[PDB]
Amino acid sequence: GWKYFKGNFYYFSLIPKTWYSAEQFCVSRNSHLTSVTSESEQEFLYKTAGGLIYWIGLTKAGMEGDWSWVDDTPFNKVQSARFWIPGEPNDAGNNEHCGNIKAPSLQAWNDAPCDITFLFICKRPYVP
Ligand SMILES: CO[C@H]1O[C@H](CO)[C@@H](O)[C@H](O)[C@H]1NC(C)=O
Ligand SMILES: [Ca+2]
Repeated sequence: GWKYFKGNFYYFSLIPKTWYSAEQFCVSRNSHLTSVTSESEQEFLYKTAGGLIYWIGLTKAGMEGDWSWVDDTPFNKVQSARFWIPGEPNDAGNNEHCGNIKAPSLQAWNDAPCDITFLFICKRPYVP
């Protein structure tokens, strides 16, 4: 049940997993938890999510706790600012080092604890 959008296939899971178990599942299917690199991709993702919470490829990297994409897409702090829910990321309990799609809006992302289980979204490139 992979959905096709702009050169990539996407898997919206039916089973919830911790952030890392999710990523491992994605990697087992030749994919990664999804990156988000445009307004149109964000829109495709939150709309397809239909108001449910899905882990995406957001996770912390380096000593500074900068956000990064697990698929190694460079994280663009400037261009991604409009994608977080107002007030996020907020590192609640100093233990929110992974990110999910939460609100059905362009401002969709929340940081949550990595060990919480949620549905998840894998992204796999199509290579002709
Ligand atoms: C009450 O905390 C929840 O909502 C806040 C924003 O109010 C979020 O910042 C926070 O991450 C989220 N917690 C979880 C576990 O998802
Ligand atoms: Ca948060």
